[PDB]
Amino acid sequence: MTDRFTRLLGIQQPIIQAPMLGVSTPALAAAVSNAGGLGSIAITGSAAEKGRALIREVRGLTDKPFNVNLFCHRPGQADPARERAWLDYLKPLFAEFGAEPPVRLKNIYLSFLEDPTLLPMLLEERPAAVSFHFGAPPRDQVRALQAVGIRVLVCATTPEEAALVEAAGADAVVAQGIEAGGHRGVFEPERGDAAIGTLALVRLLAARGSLPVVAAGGIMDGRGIRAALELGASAVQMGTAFVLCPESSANAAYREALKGPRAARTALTVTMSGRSARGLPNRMFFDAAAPGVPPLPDYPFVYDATKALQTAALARGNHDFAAQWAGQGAALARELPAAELLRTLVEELRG
Amino acid sequence: TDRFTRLLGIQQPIIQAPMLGVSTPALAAAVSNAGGLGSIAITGSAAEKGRALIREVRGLTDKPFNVNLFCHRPGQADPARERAWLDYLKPLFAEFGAEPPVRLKNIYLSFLEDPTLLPMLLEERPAAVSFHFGAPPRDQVRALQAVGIRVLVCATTPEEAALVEAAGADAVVAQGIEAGGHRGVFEPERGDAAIGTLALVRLLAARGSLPVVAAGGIMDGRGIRAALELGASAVQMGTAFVLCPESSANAAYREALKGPRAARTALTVTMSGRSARGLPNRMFFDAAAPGVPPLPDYPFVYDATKALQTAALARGNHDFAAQWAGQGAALARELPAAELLRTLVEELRG
Ligand SMILES: Cc1cc2nc3c(=O)[nH]c(=O)nc-3n(C[C@H](O)[C@H](O)[C@H](O)COP(=O)(O)O)c2cc1C
Ligand SMILES: Cc1cc2nc3c(=O)[nH]c(=O)nc-3n(C[C@H](O)[C@H](O)[C@H](O)COP(=O)(O)O)c2cc1C
Repeated sequence: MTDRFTRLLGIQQPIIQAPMLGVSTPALAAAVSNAGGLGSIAITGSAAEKGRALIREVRGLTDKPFNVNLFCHRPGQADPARERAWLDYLKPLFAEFGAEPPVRLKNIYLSFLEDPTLLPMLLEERPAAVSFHFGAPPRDQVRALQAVGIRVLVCATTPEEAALVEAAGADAVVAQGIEAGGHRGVFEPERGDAAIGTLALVRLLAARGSLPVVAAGGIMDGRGIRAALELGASAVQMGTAFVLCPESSANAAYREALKGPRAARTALTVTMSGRSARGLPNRMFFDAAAPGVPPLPDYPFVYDATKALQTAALARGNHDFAAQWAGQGAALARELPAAELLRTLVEELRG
Repeated sequence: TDRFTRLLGIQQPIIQAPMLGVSTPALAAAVSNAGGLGSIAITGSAAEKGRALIREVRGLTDKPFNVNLFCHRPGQADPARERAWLDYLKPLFAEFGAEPPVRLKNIYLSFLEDPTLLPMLLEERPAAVSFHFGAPPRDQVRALQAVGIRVLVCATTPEEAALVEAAGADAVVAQGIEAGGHRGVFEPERGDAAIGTLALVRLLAARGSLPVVAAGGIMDGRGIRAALELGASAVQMGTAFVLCPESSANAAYREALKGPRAARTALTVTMSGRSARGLPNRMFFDAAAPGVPPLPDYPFVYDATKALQTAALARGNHDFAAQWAGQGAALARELPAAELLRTLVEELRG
């Protein structure tokens, strides 16, 4: 086994439990870090002070390194006319549940690039690792984090995005293949999505690049981890494998969805949030290019609209609109305390 | 594992993929003589011409080889749809001073619609017969197995791997999204799950009955080792053999795959009517874009494209060529096929 990543992070095992906004928790992160991996939390969507309190919660439960994740998308551009047309299109769905769409949509997830309170807070709290999704911060901000001993990780979905992660000065690249659950890390989705599978992406980044590569997407057991290291990865990041952990904040309907037959087929959708994301298809996965569908508002305003519909639906016992993200290996998902899943993966990695 | 090797009577768990228009009897023999499983594709040829190709392979090797056929839902003619398609293409043909064919032909008969292929295979008896786009009716997998032939079927999903199993094929070729050339989806009007090799191979090895041949993105022995770790019994590699001098890739295609265009592949349905992965060019356009008419069936669309390729090529223009390649294309190497095979085996052990 290579120590290129474990050395870097000061951990025992080359396994990262994916940050998963709405699913990871301080209990989940601490569990994995205490078992010898790198546990993770996502803090986007919170005030800096509330992210601070979440970082301190994890520190309260583990003395080991953990990872704090922030979204670094292009800041969403409000478009009130486009947003009104979208809301009008969604009216019949709200009406099914005796609800009306919201009157206005909000930028619910501020990017690291538009919230200047986040960097100073992280320079104070100094978690072991800070990770970025959807883009890379400027090199001088990455270096400010490293000057205080924080390791910086950034997700890339292509070699061209991996070149940008290198130019930002990150410590490692998270190579997110098509198999991955949740939002695709594509930097500029208006330019398309190469939709490179994990087996090819990890090989290309390890064969033709020199930052340490963390493989992310479809990995559910030790055979998958061993395959990723054979491709040249220095570590793995696994999200869907940790969703059934009892430490996770997945709800009962999501656990049921993932343990059941729907796990056999995932799909990508832009209509849930405004950005391409993979999960178990439902009534929120519709064809945005069908006749009569108006133009999609920007991320994350579309997600604000969806969350109000999810609220209205859940207020009538209906879970057909929920965000139940999941990777293409979802049918191999197991339910176990995170620290024992972690140890099971290690035994399988070495078995 | 030697699940697969013993079964096929070969030394090495490496299949050089059948690639219509790229694989040749010389390529297949080189790989078979070096210890893997060489392959040829015979769809699109009369049964007698297929027989002549099998005999060409046997002229160069007496080791096991694989003979591939397309098992797609047979194409359905729709004259008005075809006429509007050819109309839309008209200005392209015009740029090279030609115009479209008047009608379009079912240039590639599925195994399902050409009753002469099965009799022809029962006599010639290659070691393996493989099918793409679908699983043949079960009695026939039986009929080939009856006479000593191993039957392989490509699938792109666990659901399609079921349909292969019930068919009692001997092995399933698990084709990930990384794969070059035409996607093996059975029923594309029904959608495309577009599953990556890493997930598909693990799913089929953990949940299915058959030896799994991993296909898509594998370019070196590390990729081979990875596939075996995921539970595959062997690999099938197409893009890695395209640069072999034994292939029938033309010079333009070789230069395209060696150059910077290998950094990015894409899927198109506008080249043939079915989703296929290669180096994008002027045949890779958005079929849903304003002004583009409904697409005709596979393989009729390919018939129109071949016509336009013939016309561009007469003017020395290669921008409409079919230059298929997988997502590992940037790792392509140019070696004699047997030397590639030896290098892969070395890497698989190192
Ligand atoms: C439920 C879920 C939520 C996700 N949310 C985020 C997140 O908040 N931030 C992030 O960096 N990645 C997120 N991801 C993606 C993961 O970081 C990682 O790319 C992905 O889980 C890997 O694929 P796998 O799920 O097949 O393991 C999400 C993934 C899932 C499954
Ligand atoms: C140039 C080329 C032509 C292809 N044509 C066919 C074909 O005729 N028959 C078939 O079963 N598969 C065909 N394929 C698909 C391969 O069998 C296989 O799934 C693919 O090569 C695997 O990915 P790789 O190219 O990344 O190795 C072809 C692929 C390539 C690259």
